[PDB]
Amino acid sequence: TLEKKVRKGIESLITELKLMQAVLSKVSKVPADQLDEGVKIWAGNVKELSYQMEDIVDAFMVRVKDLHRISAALEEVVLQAKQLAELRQRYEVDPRMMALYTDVTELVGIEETRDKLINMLTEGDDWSKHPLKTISIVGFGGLGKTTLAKAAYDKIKVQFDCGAFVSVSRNPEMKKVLKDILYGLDKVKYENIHNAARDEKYLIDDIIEFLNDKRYLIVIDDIWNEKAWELIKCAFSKKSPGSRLITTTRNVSVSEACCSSEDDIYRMEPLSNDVSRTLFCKRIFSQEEGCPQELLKVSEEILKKCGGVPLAIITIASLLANKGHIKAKDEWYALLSSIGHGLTKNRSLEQMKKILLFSYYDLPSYLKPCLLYLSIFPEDREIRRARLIWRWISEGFVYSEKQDISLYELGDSYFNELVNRSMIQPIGIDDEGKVKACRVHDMVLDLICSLSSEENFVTILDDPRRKMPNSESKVRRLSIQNSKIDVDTTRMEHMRSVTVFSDNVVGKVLDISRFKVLRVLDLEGCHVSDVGYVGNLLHLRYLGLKGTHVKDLPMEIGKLQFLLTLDLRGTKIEVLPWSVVQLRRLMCLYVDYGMKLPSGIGNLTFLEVLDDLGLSDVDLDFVKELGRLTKLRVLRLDFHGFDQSMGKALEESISNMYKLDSLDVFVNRGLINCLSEHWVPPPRLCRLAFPSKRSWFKTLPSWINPSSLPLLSYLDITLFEVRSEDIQLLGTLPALVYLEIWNYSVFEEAHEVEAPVLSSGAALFPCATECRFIGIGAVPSMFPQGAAPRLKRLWFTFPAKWISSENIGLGMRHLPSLQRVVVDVIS
Amino acid sequence: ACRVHDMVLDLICSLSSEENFVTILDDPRRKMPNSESKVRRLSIQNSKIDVDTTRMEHMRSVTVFSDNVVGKVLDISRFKVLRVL
Ligand SMILES: Nc1ncnc2c1ncn2[C@@H]1O[C@H](COP(=O)(O)OP(=O)(O)OP(=O)(O)O)[C@@H](O)[C@H]1O
Repeated sequence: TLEKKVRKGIESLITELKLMQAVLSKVSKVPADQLDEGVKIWAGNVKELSYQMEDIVDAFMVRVKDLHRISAALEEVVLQAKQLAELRQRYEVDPRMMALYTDVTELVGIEETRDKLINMLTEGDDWSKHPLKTISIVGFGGLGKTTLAKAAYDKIKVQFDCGAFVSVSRNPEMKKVLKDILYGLDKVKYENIHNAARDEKYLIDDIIEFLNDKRYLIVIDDIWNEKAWELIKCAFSKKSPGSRLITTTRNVSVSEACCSSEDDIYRMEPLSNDVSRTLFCKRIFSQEEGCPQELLKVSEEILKKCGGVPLAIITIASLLANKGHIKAKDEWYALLSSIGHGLTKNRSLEQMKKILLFSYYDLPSYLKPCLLYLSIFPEDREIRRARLIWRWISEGFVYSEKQDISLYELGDSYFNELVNRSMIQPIGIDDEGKVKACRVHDMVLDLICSLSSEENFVTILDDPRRKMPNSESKVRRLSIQNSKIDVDTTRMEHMRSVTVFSDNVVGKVLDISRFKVLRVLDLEGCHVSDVGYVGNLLHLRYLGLKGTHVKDLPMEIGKLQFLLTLDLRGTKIEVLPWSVVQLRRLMCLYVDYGMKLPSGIGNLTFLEVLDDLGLSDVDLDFVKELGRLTKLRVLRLDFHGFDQSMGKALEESISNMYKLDSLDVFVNRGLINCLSEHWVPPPRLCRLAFPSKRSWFKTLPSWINPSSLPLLSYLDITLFEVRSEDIQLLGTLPALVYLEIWNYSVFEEAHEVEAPVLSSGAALFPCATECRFIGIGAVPSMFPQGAAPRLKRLWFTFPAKWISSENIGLGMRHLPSLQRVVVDVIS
Repeated sequence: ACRVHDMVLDLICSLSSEENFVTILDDPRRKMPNSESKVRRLSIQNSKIDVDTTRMEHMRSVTVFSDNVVGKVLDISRFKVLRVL
């Protein structure tokens, strides 16, 4: 009766939201320069309305007395929708092109990189019969990728018969690009080629016929969306030895679409600190950098933030010298402090923010929110990608309608797409075999931070800014920072997410239970233990509590039916409440082994990754429950006290799952009496690690064969003895990028390290970048250099008794960078 | 009789399943629409477990392909409107 109308209004509401997101995605494509300002006001309002409507829908869906308030909110939200509708109806050249015409004798540091590039493509010009090859140059924003190409072009030009410098935009017109290529080749025969409009085809044929029996060196720069370039490639398809191509792009994933070989892809790096200092002083100062002596420290600090981008340095140098160091120690501090909050809103600096925002506008949808989510975290720190992915999934930015996806691999794809688009620097490798953490450039950071503050996406509280937007009623995301002063909490009822960064101001001054709705709650790095009110929260999806001094967890947490993640690492809790099996949806569960897991985990069927499961004092039904839930991807094992046929039971129980890709078992000073040689492994595995070293295997497992688990790229294996046939058996494994084997008997007993011999096969190492051998003598002369084309490091034991022997006749340079190696020699 | 190319077939299958023209129950798929309310045409196939018939009241047509699961799990008589059977 009463509920029927609200149920039949919810679908109308969701359809309305779909149209609203459609139009919002449409308007956000064009840059805010060709967009009339009235439409911008309207779009902002429609965004706020979308927030309100989606909050209503989520409230209803989680809740189902509340029907009365929900219905009232429904009709009034319909009221604002209509009112805004009639209120709206009532009223109705490339910045980086000029940089190309810059003086040659102003570039600093071009010659070394330019000479390296010329000899890495012109090395075959001597005996100019090598087939044509292409060189891609990859970078982000402005790192002279275009300038360097022109510097190389202007030097080696007299030794080719043709040549053209042609550019491609974000959305090229293919006819224009090909006409430009034609016009540059000969300006006399094809003088008015831009007037003639034949088709995409006949002019490609014109190029092909014109490029008969010549060496050209055509350079094509700023290629986005490789689908564009695969049309140009058909212009260069006839064999033409002695001719080459140069390609530049800000998208690394389109470079392997070129030249088909990693050796030709030219990653290029920022300037060094010395060269950056020289360029910075050359623009501002007259002739000597030692004259001021008092803003030198400010100079190096401000130079550190740019890092090595000739762009940021050039813009800062211009802005900081209006007329000979207009002022010192005050405006330089102003520019140091203005990074992060407001430096972008300035003068003659906009000419470089367009060049940066090209990338951001190039993104598809569903990636703009993910990129903007970076504005939450502080300036200079590493962000763990797992935290990003889980926060994204809980926020709602990751979804699809394909049902063959787990929703986490999708987030990883989004992260990788952001990485390859040259917007995040990935560093480190975590235990999952993927990127550990990530960081963003400062000017990209403050740029997107201002862009987010332009709408109500994110609210940031800093001492340098000390500004709080005029409308406190409508705030969704809040990120508290070192500011522990303005902690107002009055008028945030619909509060989307909240986080605290290394601040004791949490708890004592700020209250959380006031927030009726709250999607995520991130609090890692605090030292507060009063969390018992989470039962009152109902829509909470993320609960991060890593290293938070929380003593105990409230029992009534089982009501939190909608939940996704639960991080409890680094805490002092030791027991989990029993009402955790009542909870239904989870995908990750970060629990240290010191904690005790109550029985009933078989209820949690949706689990996708479980970390550091401590198996101590467990009975068999609980052991076999683990194979019931067939959705885990990553699992971690450590134990000390059930080494029985219980081990065999769970050893065959793990095979019941088929979604695994990484595993590891931890046990100290013990043989692995769990794995039997007769057991099929999961069809998918990637890591299969074994962190403990005081444990061992009697023999190498037989089930590790090239037949099964052929996708391995990680071993971390240890065993008691060693046989010269195990290495040959292991080499036939397809990828095995990473290897690590330990000889327990050698480093525990008086065992003379023998020399295993590679009998069968020829190379056995198509790509094994890292190979580590402990307690095993691996001379570099297991095979000639054509065995492991990719091998950067090698570790082995070398007895001193083989120094006078003839079997260690090494000294040759193998194919990869096999020149920095130290061996622990034993007398 | 007539025969259809295989990839044209599944191409048509996706092109028709993007809207609610027809609905297919297959073991390799085990994929169902979240809008269990709006289903018009049913094509039951080798799948004989996911034979749900809760909320399909606007059923234009049904078909069964050499499956003994017909009837014993699914009821036809409840479909108030039916074009073809
Ligand atoms: N090594 C350098 N020394 C001095 N100035 C430089 C150097 N490299 C680039 N610049 C200046 O910085 C800007 C670099 O332009 P760049 O060639 O980076 O564009 P790009 O690499 O194609 O990047 P984008 O993706 O922005 O087009 C230009 O103003 C250029 O003159």
